Amino acid sequence: SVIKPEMKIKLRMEGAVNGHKFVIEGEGIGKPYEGTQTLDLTVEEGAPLPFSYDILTPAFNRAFTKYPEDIPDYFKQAFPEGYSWERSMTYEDQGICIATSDITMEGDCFFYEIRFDGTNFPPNGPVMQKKTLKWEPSTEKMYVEDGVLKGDVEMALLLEGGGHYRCDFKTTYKAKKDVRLPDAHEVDHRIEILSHDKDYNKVRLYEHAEARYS
Amino acid sequence: SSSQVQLVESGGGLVQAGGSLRLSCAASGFPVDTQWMHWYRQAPGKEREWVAAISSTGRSTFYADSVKGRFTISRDNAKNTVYLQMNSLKPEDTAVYYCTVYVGNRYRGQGTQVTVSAG
Repeated sequence: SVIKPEMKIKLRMEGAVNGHKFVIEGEGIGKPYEGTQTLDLTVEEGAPLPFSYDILTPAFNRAFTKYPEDIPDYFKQAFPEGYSWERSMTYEDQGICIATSDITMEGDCFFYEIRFDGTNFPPNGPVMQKKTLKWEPSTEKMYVEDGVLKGDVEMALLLEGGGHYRCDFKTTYKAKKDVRLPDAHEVDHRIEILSHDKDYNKVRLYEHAEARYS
Repeated sequence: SSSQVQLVESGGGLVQAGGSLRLSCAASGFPVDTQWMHWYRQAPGKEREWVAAISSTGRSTFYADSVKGRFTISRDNAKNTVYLQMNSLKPEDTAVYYCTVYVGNRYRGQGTQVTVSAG
């Protein structure tokens, strides 16, 4: 298959959050069939970022998902042509983010072009005050609608102090060619910043994801 | 197949170290703004080296770490052409340069030669 057991990653993200505009570039590697990937991220414009890096990281590719043989792999089937996605992120305090990604491959390496945009984040909330610690692990409900794959997941940021900051993800996954469509299933996620420098200009990011029926 | 997509490179030649050179990759058979496109180079004897890449929308550009800062990839959608601007050339940049694209199948140009002299 064109998706090899080990695939490299390259990405570029341009965006703006509450007016502050930025550019982040990424280099990485992962095992698509194990559902594990690691990314080395770099802020190229807009350092230091005035908002919590956590809101960006799920925007930094469901091809890195361990899929059982009995579930069609919508994402691995889309290649080499690739796929794109569109995501809305509705936070509980009316903060709101919109993101898109265009994913292709070349050789042993994925490429992403990411756009990220957010606004109406309260000036004293956790995102603008950088009071987030991590994303809790989550479960995304995948299901086919309008000939394309859709995913919904309830997300929550653990805050400094112990409380939680909840967000609603709704994503549309559009393959660039015809692929065998699966029925409803779930993807378990865990995303983690392994290491970072003081202002998060250098960040190392890890995700593990596996698909399964309910 | 050559009546489906064609990539035609040009702009190569010989130049002295520290010089400049601007390659062109003229596309035919598909709109250049609908596909990611890459530049490869291949010295004789050694393996091919991925040089640079540009996205469908042209808002993203990627370069190998061996030519960053010096090489620039750009695009003109009206002329349907991808360009590779090469500054501060070094004798190790000597290879045949070609562009490549995937539109249902893999297409590739014939390649233009870049030969960099020492000194």
